[PDB]
Amino acid sequence: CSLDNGGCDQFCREERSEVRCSCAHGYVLGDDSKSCVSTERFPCGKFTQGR
Amino acid sequence: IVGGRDCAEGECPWQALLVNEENEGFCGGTILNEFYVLTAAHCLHQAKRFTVRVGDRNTEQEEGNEMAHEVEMTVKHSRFVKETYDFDIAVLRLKTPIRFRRNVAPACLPEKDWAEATLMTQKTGIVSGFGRTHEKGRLSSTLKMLEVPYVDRSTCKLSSSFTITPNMFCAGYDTQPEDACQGDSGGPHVTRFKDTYFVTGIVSWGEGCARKGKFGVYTKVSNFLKWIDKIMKARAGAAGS
Amino acid sequence: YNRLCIKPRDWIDECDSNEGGERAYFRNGKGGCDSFWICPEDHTGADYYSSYRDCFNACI
Repeated sequence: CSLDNGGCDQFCREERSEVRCSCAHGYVLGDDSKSCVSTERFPCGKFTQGR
Repeated sequence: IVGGRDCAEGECPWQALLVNEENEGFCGGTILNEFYVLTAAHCLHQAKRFTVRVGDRNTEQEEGNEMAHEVEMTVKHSRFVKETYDFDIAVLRLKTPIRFRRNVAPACLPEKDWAEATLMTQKTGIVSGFGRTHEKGRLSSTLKMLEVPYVDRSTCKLSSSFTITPNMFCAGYDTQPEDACQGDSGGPHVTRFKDTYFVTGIVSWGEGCARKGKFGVYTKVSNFLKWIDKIMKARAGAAGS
Repeated sequence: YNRLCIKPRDWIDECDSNEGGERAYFRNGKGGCDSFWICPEDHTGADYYSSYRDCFNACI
């Protein structure tokens, strides 16, 4: 993990050698293993309006 | 909050003013989800009704946007040592869920290791509330945000008269004029990591406000994670702790 | 927040400045502040409220 946290949009773990990124509640990771897509409409740790 | 700007629209949507038996606020919380507000367990001692107004930004102007909820259940971590302010936490359930909207969205809870390593090694955190705008001076009828730097444990130990316990971290300014304050207890400490903000603390306590040589002390939520979540499904009795 | 406003039970302190009690005004039972003569042994050493004015405006 550590340098640029791990290529992932939020969480990261060291799984034997590799970094196993995950996401917070209601974010689904991307087919990368890195991004966490917003599942809700107003989700956790986001603030503002539209666009 | 002594110092630091008012919060604009958008800004602090994971706040909660725990209001009382008539219409004054006395402590703060974080929206964790649409049924539970997070707060400091010492707050539950200055109230009778703790009517949760979620949506309120600038008190005075008590016009439509806000919404008071009442509570269905409060839980204080059993180990909360009362004039110790240790394990100073409560998640409380509400009867009426939160339809998030403008100025209402939840704040994310981290997971313990990424939290110490990545998040709490960041320079600053954001704390908010309507509490006192100076120590010997009264309450902001405005939700204010203060960006505040994490201090080092070793340093803020010396600085206190009271015991900083494993469960605590301080943050703020020493000489600079800005701190958390009276009636901000419970209100959120969030850390953004690249546009997700996470909850790193609860506002716990202080010796006065914006004090000299003195930093503000918060409840380290990393250390509190599984507790929150246990309670997250079985509310009621405090359990194990 | 302000931990200077309390120590909430009554500690035991009939300690004169002869004994080394500090006078402090902790808030009393709603309305306003008290006056207590904080015994040496019990003294945490916190910068407590010297007075009624600046203790009431501070803690009430």
